[PDB]
Amino acid sequence: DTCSLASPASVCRTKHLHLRCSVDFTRRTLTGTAALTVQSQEDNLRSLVLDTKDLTIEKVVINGQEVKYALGERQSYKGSPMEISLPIALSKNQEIVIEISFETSPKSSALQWLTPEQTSGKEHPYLFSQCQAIHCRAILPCQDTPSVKLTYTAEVSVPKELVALMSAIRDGETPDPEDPSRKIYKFIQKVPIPCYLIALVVGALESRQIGPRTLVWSEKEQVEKSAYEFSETESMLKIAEDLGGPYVWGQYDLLVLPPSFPYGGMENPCLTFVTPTLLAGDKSLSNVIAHEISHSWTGNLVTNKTWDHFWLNEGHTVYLERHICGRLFGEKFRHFNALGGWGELQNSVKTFGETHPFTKLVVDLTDIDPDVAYSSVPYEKGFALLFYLEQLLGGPEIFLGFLKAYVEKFSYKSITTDDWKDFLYSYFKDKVDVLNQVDWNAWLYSPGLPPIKPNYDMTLTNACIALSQRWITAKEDDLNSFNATDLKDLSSHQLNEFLAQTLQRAPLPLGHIKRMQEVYNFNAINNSEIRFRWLRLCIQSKWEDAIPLALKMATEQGRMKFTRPLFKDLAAFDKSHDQAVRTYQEHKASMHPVTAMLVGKDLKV
Ligand SMILES: O[C@@H](c1ccncc1)c1ccc(OCCN2CCCC2)cc1
Ligand SMILES: [Yb+3]
Ligand SMILES: [Zn+2]
Repeated sequence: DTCSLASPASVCRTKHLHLRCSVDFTRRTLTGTAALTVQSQEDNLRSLVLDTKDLTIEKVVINGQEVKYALGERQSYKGSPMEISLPIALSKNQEIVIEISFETSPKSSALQWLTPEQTSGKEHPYLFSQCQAIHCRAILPCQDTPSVKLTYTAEVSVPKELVALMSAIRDGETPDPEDPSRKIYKFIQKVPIPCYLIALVVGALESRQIGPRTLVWSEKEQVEKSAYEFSETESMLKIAEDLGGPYVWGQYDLLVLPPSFPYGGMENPCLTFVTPTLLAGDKSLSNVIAHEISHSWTGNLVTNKTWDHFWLNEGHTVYLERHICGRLFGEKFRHFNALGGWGELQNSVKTFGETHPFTKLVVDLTDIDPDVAYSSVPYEKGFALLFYLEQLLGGPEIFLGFLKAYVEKFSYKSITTDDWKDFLYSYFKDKVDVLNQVDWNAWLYSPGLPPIKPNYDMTLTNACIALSQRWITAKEDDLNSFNATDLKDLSSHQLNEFLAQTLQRAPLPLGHIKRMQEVYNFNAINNSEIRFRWLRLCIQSKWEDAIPLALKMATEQGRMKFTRPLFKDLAAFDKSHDQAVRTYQEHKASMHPVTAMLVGKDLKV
């Protein structure tokens, strides 16, 4: 694992973590002990190395004594390696507990600390983590590689008026014996997980039950809205369980974060984190819930061995997500979404450039920060491979037979693309002549669009294309012919696909865009997906009225899918360039650390 400085799994394995920590909002630090139960995989083992990043190590204790350790030079985004000298050589399979006293930095890339004013309630601060891909090392010392899976337990001391939650089953709460102004919250995760799945939130959280195994959590002011938006959650889990086999994690809770959470969702086990930008009022963005739910099998049970194999997580998850959505809403909607994602894949390839290395399915992340490499490619190129294979190998019933057999086979494991491919050939041994027609080298290792486009039903897409082609080919004397009734029979999804289609040909003339606002009033739409693509189209077609609206969206929430391109677009428009740069600088300190970093790079600031 070229993203990790720890001793590899072939040397030693973390089996368990017991975390005892206290969250200090005054110093913005988390402080305490990580006791790692580590098993040797080698004879005569006398040292091992752990990932850290911006941690302050106080001491390391094994068998009740302090032992020697050293921190190496920082290696950029990877952090500094921590070599621990064991007091007695270990034989193969011997296990020991190593206790590390540490403290985090305020600038931990895994954490965002928010003041009272950056929250809903305006009285309490809030903390949330995000470990994927390699940020767990910025919280505690660990072997920070998805190739190692451990169970864990934790005890978290917090201001007594706040709530701690983790990616684990809640195991109780009591006053802190060391400090009566504090509560300790307790947690257990009995299913082995890669460390990137470790998660913590502390804040003034409330919950409402929305299904037999699902509570939503958020601040008070978001709970009622959230409960309604995600009400299809149980029914999606049932479908996910029919497709993937038993849900093994006990609880499936949802946390809805403050608006700076950088992602649509993060499949932390027992507690999926989501963006508030999902709250569209009508459940239209629930594909993201189905995506997070699918990860309970693809990602969380079968895990990528290293980040070069991320597509394994994402493509199988999009593949299952799209199935859940097609069960709920029909096979033509499955194809509709499948086809739009091919649209998103053309976008990403066009941006990076068709020969760019980040456009490969399997990437080499050796000296690359995974946060810089992250995009739609592993999701959409991964999904396009599986949809192609589905159509090659006999259809969805046949291919879902394989996905379920693949999950069973590799549950509680971390695997490579070769692992996936050997199993695909084993499973379809009677269809190997067909599998040998796939150009594996191109599909897996080459840049750009896949060598083959799957067959997609167009039924629901057609109206979207038709309307978009009318706008694009319209001349000034055609603009009168447009009318609100054009949108009459389009769902929010089709309206969003109309804008995505139109956006692919942007800029349009400014008079067209103005007319579009005149007849359709897209400014009134608060659906974050739609509003996003509409502001993009407006800025790219050089409408100045749209600058304040685009600046406002870019900074009122922080989902990088929306914030990054809105800032990029505003920077590339000469009228808003200076203001874009200025607005970033003014917001930078209060932004998510990873978000700040990428937007900063994006703007060349
Ligand atoms: O493995 C990297 C990659 C591989 C292949 N192509 C591109 C990138 C990668 C980069 C960033 C990640 O960060 C994860 C942040 N997320 C949390 C929820 C959604 C994504 C996770 C993985
Ligand atoms: Yb004309
Ligand atoms: Zn995902």
